[PDB]
Amino acid sequence: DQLRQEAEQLKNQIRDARKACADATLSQITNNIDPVGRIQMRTRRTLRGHLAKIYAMHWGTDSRLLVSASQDGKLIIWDSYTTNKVHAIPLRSSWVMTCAYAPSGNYVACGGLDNICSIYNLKTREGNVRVSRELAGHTGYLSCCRFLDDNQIVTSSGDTTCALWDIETGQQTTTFTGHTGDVMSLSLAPDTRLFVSGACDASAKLWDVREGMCRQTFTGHESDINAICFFPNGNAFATGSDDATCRLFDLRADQELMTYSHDNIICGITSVSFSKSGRLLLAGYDDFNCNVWDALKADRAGVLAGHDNRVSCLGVTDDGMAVATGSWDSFLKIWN
Amino acid sequence: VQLVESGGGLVQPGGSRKLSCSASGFAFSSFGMHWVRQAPEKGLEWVAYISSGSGTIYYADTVKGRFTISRDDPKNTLFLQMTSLRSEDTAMYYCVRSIYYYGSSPFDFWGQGTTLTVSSSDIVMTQATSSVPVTPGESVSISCRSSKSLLHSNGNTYLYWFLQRPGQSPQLLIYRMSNLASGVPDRFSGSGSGTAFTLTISRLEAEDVGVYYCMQHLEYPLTFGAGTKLEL
Amino acid sequence: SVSVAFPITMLLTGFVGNALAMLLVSRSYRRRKRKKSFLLCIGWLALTDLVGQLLTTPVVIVVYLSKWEHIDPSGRLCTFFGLTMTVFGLSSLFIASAMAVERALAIRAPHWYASHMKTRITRAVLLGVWLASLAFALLPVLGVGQYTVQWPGTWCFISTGNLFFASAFAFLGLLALTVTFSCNLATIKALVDRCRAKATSAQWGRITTETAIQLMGIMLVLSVCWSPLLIMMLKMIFQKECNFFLIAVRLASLNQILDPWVYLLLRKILLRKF
Amino acid sequence: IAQARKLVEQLKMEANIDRIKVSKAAADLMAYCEAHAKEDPLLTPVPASENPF
Amino acid sequence: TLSAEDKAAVERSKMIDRNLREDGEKAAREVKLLLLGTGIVETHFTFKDLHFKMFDVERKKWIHCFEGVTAIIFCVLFDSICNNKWFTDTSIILFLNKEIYTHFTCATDTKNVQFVFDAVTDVIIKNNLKDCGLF
Repeated sequence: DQLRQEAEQLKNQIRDARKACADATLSQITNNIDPVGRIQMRTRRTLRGHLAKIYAMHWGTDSRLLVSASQDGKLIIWDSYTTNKVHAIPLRSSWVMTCAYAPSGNYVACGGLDNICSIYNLKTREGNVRVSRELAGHTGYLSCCRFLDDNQIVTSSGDTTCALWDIETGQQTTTFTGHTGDVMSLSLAPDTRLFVSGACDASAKLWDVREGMCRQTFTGHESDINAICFFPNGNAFATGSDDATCRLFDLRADQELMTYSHDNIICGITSVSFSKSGRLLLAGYDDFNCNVWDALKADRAGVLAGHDNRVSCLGVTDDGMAVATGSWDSFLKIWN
Repeated sequence: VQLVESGGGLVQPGGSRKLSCSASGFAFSSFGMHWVRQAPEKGLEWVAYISSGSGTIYYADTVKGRFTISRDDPKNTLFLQMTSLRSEDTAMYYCVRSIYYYGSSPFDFWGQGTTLTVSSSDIVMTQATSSVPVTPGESVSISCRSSKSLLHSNGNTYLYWFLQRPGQSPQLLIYRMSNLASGVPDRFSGSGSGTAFTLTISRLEAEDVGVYYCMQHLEYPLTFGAGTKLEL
Repeated sequence: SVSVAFPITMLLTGFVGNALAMLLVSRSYRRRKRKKSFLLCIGWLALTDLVGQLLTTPVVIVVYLSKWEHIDPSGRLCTFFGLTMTVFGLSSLFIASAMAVERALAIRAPHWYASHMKTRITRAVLLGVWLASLAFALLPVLGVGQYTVQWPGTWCFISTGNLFFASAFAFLGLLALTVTFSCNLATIKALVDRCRAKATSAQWGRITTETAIQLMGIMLVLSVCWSPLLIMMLKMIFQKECNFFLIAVRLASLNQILDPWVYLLLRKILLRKF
Repeated sequence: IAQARKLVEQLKMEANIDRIKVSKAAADLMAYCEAHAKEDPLLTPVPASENPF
Repeated sequence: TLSAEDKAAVERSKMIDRNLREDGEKAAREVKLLLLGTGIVETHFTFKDLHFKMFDVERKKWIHCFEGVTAIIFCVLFDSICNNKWFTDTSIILFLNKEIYTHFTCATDTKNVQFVFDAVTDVIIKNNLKDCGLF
């Protein structure tokens, strides 16, 4: 109980320090920025072939190959340019909540309620996709999954921890600690030196994969965090909550920077992604349509209406040439 | 992974013969299959092709009608029913696999070969070269020419470079512009555009001696080059 | 009795009823609910009825304004008018029967029905009927059967190949009326039998009562509307009396006008009933 | 009281950060957007000549 | 034509499309059952062509993923679960030891399995009628 007083004496000190740098707000600093204007995008391609809800999706670094996982227990590697199917990987358990496509394109990972992250080998002999490894060690639903360039995978499970594995050996080499709830979101850095995880505590922490220390910790949300993504330069990130309030934080300022709220939506947010230049902040709400926000004005710039169910996944290619979304209607659509 | 075929031997001209290839170590049902003959002293020549699941079949003009190709996925066997043999049908027959999807490497693995002996216009590719004497350690460049432009509207230049070491089936080196095949040293490099193509070898080693063939996959029938050869 | 305004009234009711049918179905087929197969089936039925009335009524009004055989020198106009009526009339029964059997199959075999049923599957089924109906319309063109203009000359009637032509149409109509009888009767019996067995709740009992009112009501209008046509066809085969035939055709058009009302319109009233 | 001991240390390292004024951060954030604005095919439509989709 | 190897690639895509449909038929001819009250445990048993797939399970976040299951089984709070916007349109089966069904367990295994099989049938009937433009 003695340490409780010290913790209170520390949290208030941190709160006061953050307020010291609070000299203005982005909504007032960039009032002279010309609005981007109405942005209209048409569904160029409509990939179909899934027979259940689509829970995850990831873009290959080449910006052409697209993976997707659904409740059918089948990953599909799409060719976005021609809508062709490159692979169809069957899964041992049809409970998948995430997927990742390796930066080099050799491997693809997935996982879910089985508490197992399976690494599949795409480019191999005999033209057959087989489970290269079966990572185990978590104690809860595997929430998110991302590949580091060195073929070492970072996972975030429902046991309130995030681990860094070694595909070659198959055992954890690091472990987040500090979250007080299920970790639902995870986002690497462009340089892969840092990453952030959002949990069911209205808190988003920052981690270092090199030595394993919690650098910052951002609060301000009122409910769980269901998605996170970095600004292209890697000095800021945006998170999506269940109270329909996307918030943009800054790493160097250690304080919330801007908020994107619209009372017309009362349902939560299920995906957040930035554009190549970082001016656009796409968001996938549960109202069955996306909302292409403005990263600097908090004013809507369009909507990607055209989904019959909620938008559960949302990703933007590396070159920014397209946007893909996958709703529970079992349909992926490439916008632009 | 082996692709071994059996059959061959002397056959009465005008008769029929059956050539079978047994595939083990890889998923046969998911691969396309090609037949390529090689006359004793002329070069490689395309024969026939059966897609994955017997979707489509293509035959060379010179052997259209009297040749049939069948595929039996459950037993992993490829059959070439040969009918009305003639003098020029004699050749060393190879079985080649090729899987077609975005970013794949078709013609990667070649069979071993069965020797078949018979007792007594649209796309042309030329290699204006012959046996080039070369010593180890010096770079070598091999030229190639195409009647048509192999570049396509989608940006893929369908040229494949094969190497046939003495006494062995040809091995895939490069399948497109600078697209090295698996298990090939970095020494080899590909380049060129349009109808002009070149293959460069850096720091040539002893094992690199052989015959280099150029093939186009832009449109059937697939046609090989003159097979430039290297002398140590 | 040679009612000049009667065809006008039928067109006004038919177009108004059909127009409402497309508006409601087209305004809710997105379902933000699913239920896509049922909406597609009823939607085309309303569209088919709308075009049928719009394709046949103009001839009737034209004759009145023309002050028929003398006005029209050739027989193409009569053949075209007869071809539309014969094919469209048969099509409505076939789609009506097709929907009825689909409901019975769902109750009897719900397991493989879900996989065997899809939005595009129904479109193919309802697409086949149109070809079948128009294939029969080609028969008079070939030479099997003839079209004759009769009292009051506002619509051609099949001459009584011609002798057997009337029998063939009667059998097709009887089969469509007969086939819907078995499936609809079987369906309602199954719910009643299932409901009684499960009793040994109140909320589910309300559904059972609703099915009887809707399913049975559909049978009543369908049977009565086309009942005289079969009798008239039977009388012609067996063999002043033309009065019944003149009004009998108008009776059939009533079902087309009332065809979407029974399936869709009654729901709106029933919504506020509780 | 292991959890409390670790928690106290956790906040200790979460408070010693060289925070910068928000004005500088916003300027840098706004500066990046304009620099790469011409390279974003979503801010401005791209002609169909070099649009893969 | 415009395609040289893409024709072969398109052929492969069509072969994958078929495999999804053929295996997609098996999923349709199946009923999933969730039991409430490491990893996830699954129990598969066939019953007259119904390959019943009965599987057993902060804690409120696991309900979005399980939505769509045919029914929920209880062996023995129930009011709150029924109105969570997820299982509102899902039947609940309760064993003693949205049409809520209660049955007293019996020593014989067949009788218990018979009751649950019937409970799955009618809920399937209700879905069919709701999708047939009747209710």
